[PDB]
Amino acid sequence: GFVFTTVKENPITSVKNQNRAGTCWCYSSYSFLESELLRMGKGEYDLSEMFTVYNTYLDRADAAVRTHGDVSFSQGGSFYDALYGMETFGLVPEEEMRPGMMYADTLSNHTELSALTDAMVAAIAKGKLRKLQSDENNAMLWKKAVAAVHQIYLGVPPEKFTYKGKEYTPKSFFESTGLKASDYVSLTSYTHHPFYTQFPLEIQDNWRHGMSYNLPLDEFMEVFDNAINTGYTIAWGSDVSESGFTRDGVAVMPDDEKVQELSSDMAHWLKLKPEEKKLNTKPQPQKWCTQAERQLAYDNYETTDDHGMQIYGIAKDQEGNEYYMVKNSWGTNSKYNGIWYASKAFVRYKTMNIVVHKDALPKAIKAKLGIK
Amino acid sequence: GFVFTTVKENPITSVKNQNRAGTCWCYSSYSFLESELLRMGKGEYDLSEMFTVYNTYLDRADAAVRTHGDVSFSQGGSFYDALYGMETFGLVPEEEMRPGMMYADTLSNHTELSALTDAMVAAIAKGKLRKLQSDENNAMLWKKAVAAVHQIYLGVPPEKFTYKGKEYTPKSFFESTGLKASDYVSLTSYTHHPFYTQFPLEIQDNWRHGMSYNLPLDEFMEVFDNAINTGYTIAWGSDVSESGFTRDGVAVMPDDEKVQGSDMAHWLKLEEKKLNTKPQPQKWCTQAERQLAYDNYETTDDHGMQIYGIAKDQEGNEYYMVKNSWGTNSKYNGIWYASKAFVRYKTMNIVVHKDALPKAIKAKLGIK
Amino acid sequence: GFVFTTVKENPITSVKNQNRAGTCWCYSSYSFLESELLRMGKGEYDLSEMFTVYNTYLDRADAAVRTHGDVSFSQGGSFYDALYGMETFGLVPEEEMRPGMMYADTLSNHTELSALTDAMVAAIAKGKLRKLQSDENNAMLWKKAVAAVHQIYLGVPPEKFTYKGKEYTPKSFFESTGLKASDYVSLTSYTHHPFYTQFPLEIQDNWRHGMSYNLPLDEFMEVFDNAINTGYTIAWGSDVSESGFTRDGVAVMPDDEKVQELSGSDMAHWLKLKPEEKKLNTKPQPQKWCTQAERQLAYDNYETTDDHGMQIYGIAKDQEGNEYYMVKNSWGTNSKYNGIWYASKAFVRYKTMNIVVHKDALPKAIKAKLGIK
Amino acid sequence: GFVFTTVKENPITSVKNQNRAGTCWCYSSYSFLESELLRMGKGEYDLSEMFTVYNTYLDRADAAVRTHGDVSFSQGGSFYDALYGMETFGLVPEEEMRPGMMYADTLSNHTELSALTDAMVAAIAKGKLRKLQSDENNAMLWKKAVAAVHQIYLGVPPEKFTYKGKEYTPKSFFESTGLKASDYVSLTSYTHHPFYTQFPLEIQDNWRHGMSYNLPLDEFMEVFDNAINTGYTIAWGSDVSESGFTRDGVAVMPDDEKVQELSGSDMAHWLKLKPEEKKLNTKPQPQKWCTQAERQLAYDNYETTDDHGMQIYGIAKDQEGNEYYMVKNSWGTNSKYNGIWYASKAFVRYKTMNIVVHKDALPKAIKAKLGIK
Amino acid sequence: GFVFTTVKENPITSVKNQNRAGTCWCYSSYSFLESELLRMGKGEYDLSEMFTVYNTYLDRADAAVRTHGDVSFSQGGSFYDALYGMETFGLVPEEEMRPGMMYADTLSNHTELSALTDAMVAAIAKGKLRKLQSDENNAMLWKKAVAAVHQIYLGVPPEKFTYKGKEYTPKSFFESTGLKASDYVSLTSYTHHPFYTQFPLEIQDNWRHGMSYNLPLDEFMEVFDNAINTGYTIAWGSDVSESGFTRDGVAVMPDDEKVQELSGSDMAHWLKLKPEEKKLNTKPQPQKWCTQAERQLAYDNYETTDDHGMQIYGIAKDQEGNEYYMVKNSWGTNSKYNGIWYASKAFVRYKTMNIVVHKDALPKAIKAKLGIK
Ligand SMILES: *CC(=O)[C@H](CCCNC(=N)N)NC(=O)CN
Ligand SMILES: *CC(=O)[C@H](CCCNC(=N)N)NC(=O)CN
Ligand SMILES: *CC(=O)[C@H](CCCNC(=N)N)NC(=O)CN
Ligand SMILES: *CC(=O)[C@H](CCCNC(=N)N)NC(=O)CN
Ligand SMILES: *CC(=O)[C@H](CCCNC(=N)N)NC(=O)CN
Ligand SMILES: [K+]
Ligand SMILES: [K+]
Ligand SMILES: [K+]
Ligand SMILES: [K+]
Ligand SMILES: [K+]
Ligand SMILES: [K+]
Ligand SMILES: [K+]
Ligand SMILES: [K+]
Ligand SMILES: [K+]
Ligand SMILES: [K+]
Repeated sequence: GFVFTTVKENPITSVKNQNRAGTCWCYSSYSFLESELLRMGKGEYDLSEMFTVYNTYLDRADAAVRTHGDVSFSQGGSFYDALYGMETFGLVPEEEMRPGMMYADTLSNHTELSALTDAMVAAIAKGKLRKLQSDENNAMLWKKAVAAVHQIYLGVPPEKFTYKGKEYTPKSFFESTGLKASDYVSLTSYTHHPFYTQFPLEIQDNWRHGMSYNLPLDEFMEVFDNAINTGYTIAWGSDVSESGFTRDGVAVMPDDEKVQELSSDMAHWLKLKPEEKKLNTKPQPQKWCTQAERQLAYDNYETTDDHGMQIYGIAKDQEGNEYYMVKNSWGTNSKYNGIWYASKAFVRYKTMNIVVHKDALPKAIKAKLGIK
Repeated sequence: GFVFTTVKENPITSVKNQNRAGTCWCYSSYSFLESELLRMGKGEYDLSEMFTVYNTYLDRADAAVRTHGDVSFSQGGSFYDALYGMETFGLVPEEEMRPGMMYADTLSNHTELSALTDAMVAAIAKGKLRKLQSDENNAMLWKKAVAAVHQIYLGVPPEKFTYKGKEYTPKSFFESTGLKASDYVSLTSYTHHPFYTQFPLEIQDNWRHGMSYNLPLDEFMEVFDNAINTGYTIAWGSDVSESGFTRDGVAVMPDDEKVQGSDMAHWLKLEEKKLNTKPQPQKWCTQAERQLAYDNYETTDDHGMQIYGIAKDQEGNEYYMVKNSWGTNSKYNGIWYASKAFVRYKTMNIVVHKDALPKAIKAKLGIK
Repeated sequence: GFVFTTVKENPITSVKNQNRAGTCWCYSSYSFLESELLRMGKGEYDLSEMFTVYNTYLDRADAAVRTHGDVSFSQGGSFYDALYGMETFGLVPEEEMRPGMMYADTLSNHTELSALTDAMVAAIAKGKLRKLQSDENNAMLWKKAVAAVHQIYLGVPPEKFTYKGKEYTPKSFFESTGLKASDYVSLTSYTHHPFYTQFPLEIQDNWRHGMSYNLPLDEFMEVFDNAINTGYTIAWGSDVSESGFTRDGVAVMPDDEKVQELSGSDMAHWLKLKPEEKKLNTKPQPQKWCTQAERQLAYDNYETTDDHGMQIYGIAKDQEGNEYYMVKNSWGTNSKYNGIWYASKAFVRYKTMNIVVHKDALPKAIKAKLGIK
Repeated sequence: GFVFTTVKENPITSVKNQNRAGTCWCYSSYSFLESELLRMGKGEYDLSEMFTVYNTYLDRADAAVRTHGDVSFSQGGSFYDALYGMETFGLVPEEEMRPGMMYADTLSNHTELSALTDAMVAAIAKGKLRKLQSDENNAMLWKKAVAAVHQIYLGVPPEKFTYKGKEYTPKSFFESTGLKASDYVSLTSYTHHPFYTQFPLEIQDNWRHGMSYNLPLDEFMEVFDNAINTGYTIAWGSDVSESGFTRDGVAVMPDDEKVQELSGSDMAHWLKLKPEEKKLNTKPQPQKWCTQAERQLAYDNYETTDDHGMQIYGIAKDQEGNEYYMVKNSWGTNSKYNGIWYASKAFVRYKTMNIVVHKDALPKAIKAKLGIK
Repeated sequence: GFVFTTVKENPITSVKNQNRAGTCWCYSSYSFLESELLRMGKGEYDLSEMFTVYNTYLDRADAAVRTHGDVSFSQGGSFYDALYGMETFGLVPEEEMRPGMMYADTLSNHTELSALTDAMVAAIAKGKLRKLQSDENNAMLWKKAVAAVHQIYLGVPPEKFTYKGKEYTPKSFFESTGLKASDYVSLTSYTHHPFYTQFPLEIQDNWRHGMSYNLPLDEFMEVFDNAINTGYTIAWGSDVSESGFTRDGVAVMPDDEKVQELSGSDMAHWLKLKPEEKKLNTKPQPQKWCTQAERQLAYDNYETTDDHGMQIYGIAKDQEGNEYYMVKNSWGTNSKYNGIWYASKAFVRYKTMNIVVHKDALPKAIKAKLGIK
């Protein structure tokens, strides 16, 4: 089995549960922003994902209609959706818009909401309508309909609310946190664009076309360690549709060839049970990908924008392999109570993009990117 | 051409315009009920079709979901939808829910509303959802969604309103009119059910399964003349997808063989035959010929109108005076002249007041 | 009828014919770039649209696959596709890749090419494949397949060629022209984004997400006249799906109410009248001058769409003094004005999606508000 | 368990692996033709299936387009595809076109190739195109596209190559083998056509409409034994979608009623016993010996379909004396008998679609009834 | 206009009317066979197309099911369907199974029949059924269903009937005519197969895969004249989806370029004329004479398809001396020439798919090249 030893970890809030909704982009973004508020001495917060999820879906519906269905309308999103959201829509506390409150639950189940809203947006964006209807103030009626249905399943967004004795608006509550979207940068590492430049990742949930700074793979991984070692956390967008990512709290990238030599020869090893191979159950030699191997997986669909999480610490196993400590959003009913251990080889290979505070960047990388 | 002379006509209200919506079932029903209020001495009314159209669509959406998509969800309806509606939802005046007020118009355009609501109802009724969501009061969330979207395109139904100095609710306003749904009967004429019995017509817009009394074709047509001659009007549901039904205010059933100076080989390769422009010999259908057209899709539940009078042409042919709901931009300002032969052949069903029925027919149907 | 008188127009090349392909974005871009070369004293050029169209489709196929089918794969494009293309792929003269040369024609017919490549891109982008195949050099095989099929219908791109005695590559030929993509800016006018900022237009053929500067409508229209009056031309991307845009060389925006008032007919007889008798698009009529909000509504409700790309190169007036922009289309010369269109300023104000001009065509005050040095 | 003893078997080449491609028709045909070359004293050969697979798919795409989609375009084929192929295209050694060489593999994976080419052929054969494009030499452009995509995934067919010191073309290399397609006949056994006549089997992969001689079922089975006993092998096209065809190297046709009686349990208790305790396909059991009508019903009601192509090369017996045919499969050697299957004579009698043998493998009397010299 | 003068014509029966059914293949085949019976001194016959149509559709449904939907199930057919039909099913006179008798008509309207049977065959051939049901005699139940529905719309086929005082069966009535399918050959002219060989045309309605002899185009046309001049008629399967094939009884192949050269207008004045003004199909014009390659291109690129079946029975000339073939159509007599068409020799040379003639209609030299006794 695995025996992990924490090397360094930074403060995080409690593990949340997105339940039956594709809102990991918002839950991980808020785990990140809440750790940012803790680091900035602002205290512990519990931000409402349903508020940002609600406003993001309305903008995504508008994008689908403007592009006549090219922008897909689904539940996913990005870290930039939350950074854009707090500046544009603001923030509200968790108590003002809880998950499941409209259908007598305490956890999200957006299957019916999507079934209706996907059908509505498609009837407009991909239909035969030549002129969409509007009221005397040139307000579109279909936007009212999509907003009305979203409010029925997610709740009504508060215009004013009281939090710890003071009255706020979503905008004024965001201002009280002191957060600035300009303090955060998105980073990635690919070769189909020149290094040290900005490009929008060609993924479906990046329909806002948010930019990311492009770094070489080795410098990309240094930002991870530099952020954790200097007290920062990382918003981690990664591929999790791999055999190494298990339900038992670990994400590893084992070298299948090296494990076969330490065992049975190559012929007998290839007919040993998965329980007998122990590829994802014990510390194994990791495969350290090159920049080209990382690019191939992104080109050939083996690395997709699957899941958003938060990296907040570094740990080691009994054999000395290094891991990143990951805060998931699937509740606490797992081996490590909602915490995952992702090996550095896995993160190097399957990371789509990350968001960190600017001051988490090493001085040399800041200069190469032109960030003051 | 045609030269029509009114033989008798009964009071009607102004010609309305359903415009770009399949809501003729409600517009013709209200033309009928407004003539009924005039006949009963209640004065002139302008009832809101959009109020009943709104509530009918919510019930039709529920019917589609309960039957998992068997009941089709579309814009059409029946005279019974209005009779059931006034008893269940009530009535409001036209001013309280006008057509097009939500998209800066004065006439209906429900194409976008249908595009949205058809997609929503289908996602529930014909989708893969195994458990529909509900709130703490067991109210369905999808019904809230479908109702909210209808209100955005049709308007909010009034809970209270003031009409001619008095405050009303939709229910109390209906009660002030004195209308009773039990005073009205639906009549049809087909042979796939026994005569003088009741059966629900097997048509898509009769999803409420309203009953109709079955009469022989000759006795069926006697109700038409007796109703007009005793001062009543008729809610007329008929097939209008015929070559004889023209946009120029006439509906005729000409005998193609009898009209044929051109030989048969020249006639079958000839608008030039002046078939719908002058008085022609009519095809007087038998009961079996009427039944075949209903069985083979040639007679379908197309359109709802109001018959309010009888007229003659220059040659003495009898016509029924029809009040359509397509506005007044036609040859007779929204009025149609339907020959008795056309009505005999293409009528789906009619609704009249009980007292418009002859006494002998009333007894055969068992109507007190 | 119409009688037009040129007020001022700037030099253009011959009218081209895109024929049966949705490549107006490239033909108008090159009509624009060729006028830029004439203005810069470089002479007359005939740049190959098929070269840029070929390389653009390979990038669009890649965009469709990376976004798993979100980016639609179709024939359209944008002015930025050509501006990006000349910097990335270069330029070749018309003779090196002519339209229709592969199927024994002289004009484009890309219907069969699209039928195949649309089916190919969809099989990859929207299929069930879990791992796309690659060779020993990590090159994707599907990109080789899509590139090979495009070459069979469009031709092989030249690596080297000789033009007027000198040997070139596509890159070195572009460098010999002196064109710079940084000299050109995209402009638009909408209110769903703040004025004097940059945003990518939310249209399907802008899959590269090229930015456009947002201007108020009146300052936006000032760029048109200042560009023409100072000797520049305009790459004009506009909606042409209007009743006022006719096949007879005019694009007008008539006020239906004012024309109805100045005729004996009333509202009832007019709404059931013969369009030949309304003379709405056949003689000078009072124009409908849209507000900023009316322009925004048409873009919001699908009445203003990214339909067609053309070139504005002059200003003209009719017999009544109404001003028009002179438009060079790419539908050949078999029209009333030999491939030239006259679009009234009211039509351009209402139906323009975006334009591309040289930076120096901007008035100095507008340059300052946009932060363009 | 099963214990097999060879009665007679004829020389075969090594077991191949078709991997993730529906190319069993070509791998079995080449196992058959290679045994023919050994029998004819020509030595051991390793013919390239990918060469014949490449050329066959181009002909199948042409057939699909000519019939506007009636001929399905899929990976399958028939023994006649290979016999026709060697006469028309020729033969090349394995080294000149290996499987997987284009996507850095050593075994075939044609899933992506099919995804593209199925989409391309359907866009032409089942689309709305009214006139397909052609070049100056009347060569169809879509055929160029389908060929180019196949070469990207399968490799370039060699025009010339050197094999064991001699230079060949695909045609001249085929001529050096001495093989003749006229030496081989297709045989089947059905009643919806008269016996001792020729008819093309009404199966999808027989889009070339190759003929088969129709024999009574008993005389059909006599050809099997006579071919093996006189030193010939058989190209065996058969249904393998049966419970009796197992992954453990056996293909049996057990009589469910007799096996139930042979166990102590009655009809009720037997029908609620687990399959491990049923032992239907794990030990020798009484076989179901079908009639001609029972064989016809299974072909008529979809229970016998053209699933798989293999090679029968020997006869074996089990511990109880039951006779089996020794089958060379093309799924590699990672099975109980290293890629070899044992198919009981009852299974072969029941589930055989058709066979191909050399003319001289036919008994003289059967050869006379068919009119074969 | 056209003024035609008959050069020679052979006896034919009355013009029939297929009405709303795709049964031209059977009506033209029986017009052909009836002229053969007149030529052989057997008298005039009126054979029932609905009898052969009924039995052909049952076989085509079986073909669709056996090929799991590859063979399309539609109303069309071929001349070989009737030649095969009379040998297999026999012949009955028109009176025993008339068109429309089942739905109170006198002419065919098979739209509803097709709607039902297309859905039935597709539910079997392209469905998910793994085992089709059969009765105690191994007869397929779906074949009973498809046959029952065909009888409801077409009528019950007679087992016995009385004709001119004698009682017949469908088989014995066919024998009384003396017709032999072996007396007739199918001919075509294409280059994707070797000349003077037999191949089945790759067309959807040739699902029986009937063979045709391949002739060079010039020798192919010699059979036309030799058959007519020696007293025979021709079963003519041709493409009729051309601008030259008009509803006014003519089928021409005018050279658009050559007519403009003899026209008074220039190239620019001609390409801007009204169709009625450019008199392409209304007056005798110079014809376009195709090469063998041009004929092949039209078959390859979908411009020549197996559209219509007719009968050629004579040769005629126009006022200017151009040669035409006299064609007996099956669209009734309500046309300019009462159901007769005049097809120029250039049209027949270009748009003919295949023909069927009696063996003795072939020239002696051509008969020898094909190896026909
Ligand atoms: C991690 C998560 O919950 C969402 C799931 C979205 C699923 N949507 C579709 N498959 N169409 N993932 C993301 O938001 C990734 N950015
Ligand atoms: C009254 C009216 O106009 C409708 C037309 C709409 C029909 N559309 C559909 N059924 N989908 N006709 C009726 O309501 C017939 N009673
Ligand atoms: C004007 C032109 O040729 C293209 C046509 C695009 C057609 N697109 C589709 N049929 N899906 N228009 C543009 O490129 C506009 N940017
Ligand atoms: C045995 C083999 O590899 C092929 C598989 C063809 C599968 N085809 C489709 N799923 N469409 N089988 C044959 O070639 C049978 N003759
Ligand atoms: C000439 C004729 O009647 C048929 C047309 C039927 C074809 N219809 C469809 N394929 N849907 N033509 C032929 O039979 C030519 N073989
Ligand atoms: K929270
Ligand atoms: K993955
Ligand atoms: K009203
Ligand atoms: K009708
Ligand atoms: K050019
Ligand atoms: K438009
Ligand atoms: K091999
Ligand atoms: K089977
Ligand atoms: K006949
Ligand atoms: K044609």
